Amino acid sequence: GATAKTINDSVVTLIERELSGVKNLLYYSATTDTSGTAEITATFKPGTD
Amino acid sequence: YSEVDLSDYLVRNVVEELKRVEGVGKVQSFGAEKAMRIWVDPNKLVSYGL
Amino acid sequence: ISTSMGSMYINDFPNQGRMQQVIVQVEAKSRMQLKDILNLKVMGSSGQL
Repeated sequence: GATAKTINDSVVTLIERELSGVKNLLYYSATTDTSGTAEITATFKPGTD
Repeated sequence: YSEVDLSDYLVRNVVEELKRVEGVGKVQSFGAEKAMRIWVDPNKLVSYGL
Repeated sequence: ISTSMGSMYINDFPNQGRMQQVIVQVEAKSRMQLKDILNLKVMGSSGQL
């Protein structure tokens, strides 16, 4: 029941700030739509379990 | 810019981007971001029954 | 006694596009000496404080 902005300001960035600290990380990205779901993908460097 | 402004900027735009550098293990910021502070006076509270 | 010295975090607010904490704490002048804490008043059964 929330707009994309609300889920981006209150959920995506908060979770992303900690996600930035994981080991062996190549990059991270996040996406939010009007459907009410936020999806974050974290790609790690080659050879990481 | 005062100390609070510098610390807020460091937390907002530096700490996260400074940990994107390879080899950076831990980042410890000796500062805090801005916040809304409500400094309450108990004497004034009791005078209103709150 | 519990809310006379420490800080209390309630919720977040939007400051210039970022979620920032809201903290309610007693004024500094009223949390410095034992006299300040010992001057706190509560209502009893009677109207007196």
